[PDB]
Amino acid sequence: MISSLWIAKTGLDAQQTNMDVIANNLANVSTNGFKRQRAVFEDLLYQTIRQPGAQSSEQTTLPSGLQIGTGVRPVATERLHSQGNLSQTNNSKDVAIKGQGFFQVMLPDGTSAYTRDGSFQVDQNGQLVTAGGFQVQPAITIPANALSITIGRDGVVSVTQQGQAAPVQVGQLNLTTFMNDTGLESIGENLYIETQSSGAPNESTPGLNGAGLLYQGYVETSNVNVAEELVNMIQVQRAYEINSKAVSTTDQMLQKLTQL
Amino acid sequence: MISSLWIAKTGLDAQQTNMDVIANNLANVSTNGFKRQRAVFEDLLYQTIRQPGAQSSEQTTLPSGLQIGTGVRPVATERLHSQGNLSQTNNSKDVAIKGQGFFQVMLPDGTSAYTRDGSFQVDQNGQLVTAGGFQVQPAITIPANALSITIGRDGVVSVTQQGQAAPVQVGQLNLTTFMNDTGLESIGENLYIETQSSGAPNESTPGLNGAGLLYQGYVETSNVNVAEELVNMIQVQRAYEINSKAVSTTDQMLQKLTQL
Amino acid sequence: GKLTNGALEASNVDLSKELVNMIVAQRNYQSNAQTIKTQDQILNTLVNL
Amino acid sequence: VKVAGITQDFTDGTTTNTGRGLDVAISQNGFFRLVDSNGSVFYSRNGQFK
Amino acid sequence: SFSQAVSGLNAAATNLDVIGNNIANSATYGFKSGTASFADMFAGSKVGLG
Repeated sequence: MISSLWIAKTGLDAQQTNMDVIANNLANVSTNGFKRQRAVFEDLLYQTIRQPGAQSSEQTTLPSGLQIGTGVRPVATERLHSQGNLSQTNNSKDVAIKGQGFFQVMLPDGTSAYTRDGSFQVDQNGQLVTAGGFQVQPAITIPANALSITIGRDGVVSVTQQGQAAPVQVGQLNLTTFMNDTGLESIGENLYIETQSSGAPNESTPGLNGAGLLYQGYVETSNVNVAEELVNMIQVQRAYEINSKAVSTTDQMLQKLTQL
Repeated sequence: MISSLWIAKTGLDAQQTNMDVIANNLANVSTNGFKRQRAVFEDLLYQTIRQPGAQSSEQTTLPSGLQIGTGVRPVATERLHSQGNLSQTNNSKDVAIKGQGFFQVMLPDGTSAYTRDGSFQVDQNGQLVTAGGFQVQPAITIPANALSITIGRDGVVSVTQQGQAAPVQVGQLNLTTFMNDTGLESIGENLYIETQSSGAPNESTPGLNGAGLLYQGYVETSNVNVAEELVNMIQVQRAYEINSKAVSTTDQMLQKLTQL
Repeated sequence: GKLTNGALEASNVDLSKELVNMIVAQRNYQSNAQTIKTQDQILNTLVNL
Repeated sequence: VKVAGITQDFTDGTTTNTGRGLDVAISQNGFFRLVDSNGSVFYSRNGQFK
Repeated sequence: SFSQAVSGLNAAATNLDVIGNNIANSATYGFKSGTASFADMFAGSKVGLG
């Protein structure tokens, strides 16, 4: 019931959220196309007993007033849309993009989400779907009796057939670029939904208008730096212990107050 | 509230500064032309309860009065301008200085800074600049169609033109010296500037007035002895813990006193 | 430069320098980690008190 | 300590007589000029040609 | 930071497999020698990726 107690509670909550985001980053270190998050903290309002620069006299004004903080709160957890390392998998339908852009995916309920993890497959109808049953937006269909699937530098997916001696242009695979990539609202299963903070998507072919380039047989690993999370955990643990010490000091002070 | 507590607090602060300079030395152990730091402390004032040598009686004097110290303060933190080991990079645009002296650099604002690390590059316009876009004060300009750049022990520089098989001179690299090398004001990006503590800079051709020579293809490593940092760190940790123990003892005495 | 047909250029990367640089880098990294550990230990000792 | 940028050492490498006909090497400074599909212009030194 | 080392291991293994295939396919009359070709990669800047 004292101000210091609420301040220390806010500090403990901030440290707990920081530890939560660190643990979440460490958990999915080996999730393809994952982007790490970092939390930014902001202080609360200030109680002013004496206003700074107040007209304390006819001529003299206080250089600095009396202001007491009220704690700290987390304001946002921003994603770091950097470029992850590319790996080799030597699979026909594993595509990794370099640069910027997102594959579009048709959700079952009729809306559309966006994904960065390129690891596709084929369903029983030949549609080029993602891992999870969701199908891509341009709806590329792979015919049966196909021998090989080739994806060029740009998004022209072609299929080599047994009795044609020449690949047949099955379809085009574009991608959409947002101008507020950090603003996308993420949901489960490596999908992002367009929101107000993120701009309107504008689909374009890869390699043009700032879009990325497609590579077949590659996968983009998460951009999680393991060697820094240990140091962050040490720092977070120390801060949490310090704030707990502050709470204990306040409690002992109050107890000595009420023992008389 | 207790003089012992303040004295122990000053001791803790001094040990913290010592540990900080140790960490700073170890962090840039691979920085070229870096000079390690060393902190020097001194005792604070003394409260004289009984003046030493006081006239105790008509003919008797106190051999030594009662004096109480009040802590320790870090009087200074100075560079140790030794000569770092010379490496072998076999590059044509990095010069190591043997002896004393600094290269002069024109800062963007208009003043003059001094550097010890020689590892030069060429800007888009042909000027010889240090890593960071700062050009050399005498304004050495490398012409185009340059086959090789040669720098002798003296500051003379030559460039082998494509034809005429005759090298030409395009400038000279003089070195500046100071009366007090430890008084230079260090700033970021591995630079120094002149202050009142150091003397007025004097220019000199290499090999004259005690100025060092120039070696092309070599670079100067930091004079940080990693062997001594470990033992200094152990000593720092021990002293810090001992001062913390002193603070704990004083707090125990106060807590016991307040229980009356 | 003067063209030379029927030849290719190497990578001008020397293994001998790279291995010793790797050893030195590992030692420096370990020293910095030791400094981190020491600072954390003194902070913990202060916390307990 | 702040990293002040990496740099690439442009010392000439050791030329090896691979053979073939569609392969060239440069003994001094110089870059082959290539173009992309977008029209952008790049510069390289790899001799492999086909 | 294992990605670069893993890529280097894969490249070296591919080169060794090519060499082994070439040496094994000797005395095969209608056979042409093979040769591997590598290429550096750079996603952003200031750091390589294998």
